[PDB]
Amino acid sequence: NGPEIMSKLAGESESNLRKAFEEAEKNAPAIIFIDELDAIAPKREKTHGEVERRIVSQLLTLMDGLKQRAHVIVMAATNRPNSIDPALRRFGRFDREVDIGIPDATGRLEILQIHTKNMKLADDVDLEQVANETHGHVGADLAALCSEAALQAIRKKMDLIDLEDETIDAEVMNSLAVTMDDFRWALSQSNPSAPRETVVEVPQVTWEDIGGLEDVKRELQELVQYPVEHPDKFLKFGMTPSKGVLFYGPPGCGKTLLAKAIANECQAN
Amino acid sequence: RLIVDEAINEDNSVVSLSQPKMDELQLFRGDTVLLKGKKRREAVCIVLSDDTCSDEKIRMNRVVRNNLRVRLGDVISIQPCPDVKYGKRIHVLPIDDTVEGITGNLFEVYLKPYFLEAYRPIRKGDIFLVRGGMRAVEFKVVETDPSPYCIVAPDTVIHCEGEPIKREDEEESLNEVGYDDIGGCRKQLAQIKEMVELPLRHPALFKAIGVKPPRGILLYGPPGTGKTLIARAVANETGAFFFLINGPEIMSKLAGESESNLRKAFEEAEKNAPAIIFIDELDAIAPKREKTHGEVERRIVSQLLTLMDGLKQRAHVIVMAATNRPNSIDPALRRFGRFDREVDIGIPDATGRLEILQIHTKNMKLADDVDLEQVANETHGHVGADLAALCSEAALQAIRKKMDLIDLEDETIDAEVMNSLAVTMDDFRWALSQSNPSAPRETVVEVPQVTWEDIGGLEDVKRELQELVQYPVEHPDKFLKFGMTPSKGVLFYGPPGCGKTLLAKAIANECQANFISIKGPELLTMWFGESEANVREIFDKARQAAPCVLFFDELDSIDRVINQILTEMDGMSTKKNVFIIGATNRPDIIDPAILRPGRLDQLIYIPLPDEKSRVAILKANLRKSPVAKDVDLEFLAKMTNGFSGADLTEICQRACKLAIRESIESEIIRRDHFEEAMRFARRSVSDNDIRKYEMFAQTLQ
Amino acid sequence: NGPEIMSKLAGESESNLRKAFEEAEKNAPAIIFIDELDAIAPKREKTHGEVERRIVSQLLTLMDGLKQRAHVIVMAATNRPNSIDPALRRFGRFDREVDIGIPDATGRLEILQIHTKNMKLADDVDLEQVANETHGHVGADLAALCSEAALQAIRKKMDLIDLEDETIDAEVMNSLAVTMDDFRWALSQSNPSAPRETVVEVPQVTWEDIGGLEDVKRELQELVQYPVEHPDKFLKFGMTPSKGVLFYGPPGCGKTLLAKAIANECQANFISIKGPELLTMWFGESEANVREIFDKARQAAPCVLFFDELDSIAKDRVINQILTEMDGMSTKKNVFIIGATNRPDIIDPAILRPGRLDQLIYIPLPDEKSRVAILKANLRKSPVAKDVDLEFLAKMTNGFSGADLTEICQRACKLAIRESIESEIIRRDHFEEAMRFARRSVSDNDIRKYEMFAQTLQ
Ligand SMILES: Nc1ncnc2c1ncn2[C@@H]1O[C@H](COP(=O)(O)OP(=O)(O)O)[C@@H](O)[C@H]1O
Repeated sequence: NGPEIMSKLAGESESNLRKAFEEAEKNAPAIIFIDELDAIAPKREKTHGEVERRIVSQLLTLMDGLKQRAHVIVMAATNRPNSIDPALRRFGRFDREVDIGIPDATGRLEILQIHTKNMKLADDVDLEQVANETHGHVGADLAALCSEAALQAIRKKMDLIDLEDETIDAEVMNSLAVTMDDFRWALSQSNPSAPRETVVEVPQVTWEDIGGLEDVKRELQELVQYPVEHPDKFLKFGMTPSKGVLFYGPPGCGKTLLAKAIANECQAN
Repeated sequence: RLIVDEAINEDNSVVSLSQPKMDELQLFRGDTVLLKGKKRREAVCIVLSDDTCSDEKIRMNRVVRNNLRVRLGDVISIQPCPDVKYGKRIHVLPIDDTVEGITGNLFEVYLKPYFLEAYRPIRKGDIFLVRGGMRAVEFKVVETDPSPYCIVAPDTVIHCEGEPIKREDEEESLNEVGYDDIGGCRKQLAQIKEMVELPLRHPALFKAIGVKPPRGILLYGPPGTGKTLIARAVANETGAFFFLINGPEIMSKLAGESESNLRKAFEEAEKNAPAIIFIDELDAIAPKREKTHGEVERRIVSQLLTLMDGLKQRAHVIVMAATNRPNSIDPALRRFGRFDREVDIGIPDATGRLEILQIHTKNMKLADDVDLEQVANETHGHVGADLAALCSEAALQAIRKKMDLIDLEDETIDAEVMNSLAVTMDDFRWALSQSNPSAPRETVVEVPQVTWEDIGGLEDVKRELQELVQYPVEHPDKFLKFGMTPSKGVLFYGPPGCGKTLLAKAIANECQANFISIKGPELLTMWFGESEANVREIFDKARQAAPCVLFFDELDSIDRVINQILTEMDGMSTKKNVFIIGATNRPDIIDPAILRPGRLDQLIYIPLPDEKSRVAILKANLRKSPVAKDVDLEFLAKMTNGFSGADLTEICQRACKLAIRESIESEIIRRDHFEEAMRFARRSVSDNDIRKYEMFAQTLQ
Repeated sequence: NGPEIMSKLAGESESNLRKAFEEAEKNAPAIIFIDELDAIAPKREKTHGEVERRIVSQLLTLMDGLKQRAHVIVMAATNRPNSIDPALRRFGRFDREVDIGIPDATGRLEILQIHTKNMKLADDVDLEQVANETHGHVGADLAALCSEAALQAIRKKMDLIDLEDETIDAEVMNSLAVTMDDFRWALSQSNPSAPRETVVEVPQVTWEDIGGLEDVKRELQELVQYPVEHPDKFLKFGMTPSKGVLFYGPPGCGKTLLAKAIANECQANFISIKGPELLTMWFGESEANVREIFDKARQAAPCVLFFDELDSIAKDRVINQILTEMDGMSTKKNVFIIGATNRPDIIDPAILRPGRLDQLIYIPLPDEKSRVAILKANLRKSPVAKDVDLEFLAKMTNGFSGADLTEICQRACKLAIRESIESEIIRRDHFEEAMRFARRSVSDNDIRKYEMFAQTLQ
């Protein structure tokens, strides 16, 4: 992690990087992880110093300690990639990029399912309506939500009964279960700290997924899913597909939902 | 008697002999001859008909260059070889450093495709290799049962030893890249090849001639486009010493000993003369701005700025440089007595990325299903570094398609089943489906491919332009014979989408100048971002793309940019064979200060195309596929009153989309769609502008 | 050198500097050379530390370090005179500030003869074919091109002839030469890295090169000669001459040419500033640059400043700053500043008062006989015979300026070279081609709108 690397004095922070690289280069294969790269590697004059430069310089070049016979591999994690140095992002030093992003509500269903394997939920809850209103929240916030839901459930018991002693009472908490208004009470705290950014999502509206009204259908469905099975047929009869289409007319007609149904039809984001 | 040049044709034991060189030592096409060599080498090679090279300078492989063990590029005689003999019983052994863990008897499965039907003339103890599946093998002959110069015969057999021989430092390694291994820009690599080759030829020349060496070569440009390996490649091509100087390793150490590290590296560089040294990422070294907080980074730009001049100049060593942006470097290094003439290789074009594919096809062991010109199609704006990453991802998906599901491994690692495995077409599509647009999308510098035959119509304006772009650069002496100078500015105006952007490729493809496509919106983003230093830098590295042409369109959007193009056109490049296109659609709203003589002044109105011109443009639009000629093209141009080339392309595009619509709506061609496109509701043509453009023409009168 | 100060750490760099200066003082008389002093002494927000203040410390004392007993003398040399602090510009420390500037064409040619006495140009070499067009290139660049022209010569030998050995044969060096194609290939190399700073040069063209407005010629000749030929007769009357005259009318009439002729009369330096580069400096807020170019014009004595396109800034901060810092009335320096424009109507009225640019004189279209004399001088530009007369070419071109006739005769010359090299393996036809094309793209309706502002002065 970045802050214990940058916490030490100059000189031995480089030796901290040395042990952090080749403590496990002899343990091939191994994984290293230098998370929150905004805190350790920006490109700013805000960092009015040189120890951060001496940290990130030779880090980006002694991640090349794989001499085509080692098996060192690095996962990189940060908040926003624009604040990362681009010469750090230069190929060879760092090649390619992917985003985990924000989970969707459909994915929130199974993160709420697989986080609740231990808490022994009761049959009164349904878990579907729980994942709907929490759009724009990270899965760590949902883990927090069910965590203090369990803490609220064990809070109204186990001390009001005065079952507190030095030994735990496993049978009481095993008989205990979380319930629906516990999730309502968990919703009643400051959960939206994961902010409202842009969202990627797999759509579900399908009332008019096949195109528009009249021949808008027959141009829209070809334009949005005939390339994904037939790419070469367009070049075989001559030229590229279209680049973009215009939507214009009276506002609020469901055209925004129509594009959602278009993306739902082609099974794309 | 004969000099070595670089050859595209990679088949070894092949001499690319010129036809006047045939009768001097009695050479024939199918036959092979002996060569001279340092420390008494013999090279044997069959004749390739290559007359466009010199008689003495003959294009050869880098593998026969490595076979010669010459430094490189030196003069060697040819002995004729009338004592050719095929023979048998040639023991062939590999080398250990090439063996990356390839299991067992690789002898027959690599030798037999290499040896069948080639009849390749092979000396004793020579070096040669194959490539395929990210590694294949080098073979060296231990002994020959005939003469020490020998020829592969079909009855030649080997002992399948299974034990490679210990390597030597005398041989130049084959992972050490060469001139043909880099395929970014051939003429620019020629510029960096004979830029500084005279120390690479002879250090005693500059120890004996008072001409100063070209002191310091800098390759700015796209991020990491083989530039470190370009310096490594020319270091291998001179055969001199090289050691890499990492940019961030200067900032690795603390203050004081990082100076000692860099200075002692520079001193042992001088100790190891003849040599070339290279520093990457000088923007990490010298970003001399207000962003240079502290003082030890000023200490870092010091002693480099000392040892530029602290070169003894009796010491003949050469420094090499690369970065991303030239203006990001500290500006005290631009002048003379500092870093010398600099260049950008830039983003490679379609042919250059095709060549980086063919140098990457060699070590793939690929099947004939793939052609990779389709990969060369949509690779616009994509660095060949990312293309090599894409080829690596293709190989990884190929070894993820099979052999991780065939499961022929517990600890055994069979590379032969990996070579029988091959990358395929949809594997290349899937490799294209990963993060290829990580390369930045800037304007492209490319030698054009669209010819003058692809545009028909306005032959008088075309004759004027064919005069303008060729007769100054054919006859400048006839221009200045009568006391006159060639012009540089031309005017393009009229209705948009007529094909004026389309002819900009052809006007540079005909005279074989370079093309740069300068467009208004990214100049507007540079103007809003106040990065006009980037605008004069793209102008200047267009000027060092000589011979070139400057196509700029939609100039009515500008207000600083017009003032700075008037500044930079004052220092025009008359003898660099450049020309400037001024193009717009609304010429009236621009200021009339630009139309003065000495500036962009040669006024030609560009009209909307005529009916035969529309037939030619429609024909060139339908040349991308076999289109049936059952529909007459003049009737397609009959109803077109003001339908420009953009209108023609969208009409034929609508015909193509409706044709493929009815092609794939069937349950699991030309005439009906052309009649539908001619007889649809829309006729969207701006027709009012013809009267005011003729009003402008009558204003010129 | 400045990087040798920045070579080692602080303190011991100072000691090496001092010890170098007592051994310079022990080697009296002596010269001490320092360059990149802007890198030594900047006064901006690049003060990211204090060691730079430590290194200008004791240097500023050692300019006072001699007590008229040490014979030594400084030599400071950094390109930007504005990027230094005024602490280094203090009197008694650095008094004699002098420029160098880009060489003139008469200087570029002798640069080419003093850098050819070693590598020995061949018989086809004249060096004026290179010296004419090399504006924007410095003598370091010219030495670079002569060096790598010698390199392109040296690729022709020792490998194509294969007389190579360890010791270089100097006899084949003596037989070696350099060609026209070698020199234009050298010119085709990446020369233009020398910047686009404005040029200072003595002009060699005068009123045998232009014809037109001979009374204005004689009046400006009097105004630039008799103030500097007889300043004592102005002392006899006690008042100074005014050194500002306004030019207005149709553009492209040769306002640059008359400025070169009037600078050739005084054999003065020709400096020609114009609109777009000072707008580029103004958009970056760099009025110190235009103050600097006017100041180095003031030590370009004698000089004549040419300046045009007032109307781009007449409608603005730029005229305000240059009107404030044009008031350094150094009329005794043999300097001269002029104002050219196309439209004198939209100029600010803070110019017509005295003490500045004063004399408003109209610059009309050239006369037909004047353009006959212009083309008569321009037979070097474009030779004309008398099978068709020059005045016969001026029968219907009364509303054409000098740039207009220049571009149409250049079009006729382009047609001449075209139809000369049309034949697959000289004057009258192309002049009739010029006469038979009916182009009239010149604003001829501005005559009365110029005349109303002329008769406003009346
Ligand atoms: N035009 C090209 N020719 C050959 N190789 C190239 C080219 N462009 C990019 N590459 C490849 O891209 C990689 C990155 O280039 P470079 O910056 O030299 O590498 P590094 O930073 O690892 O030293 C290199 O391994 C090189 O092989």
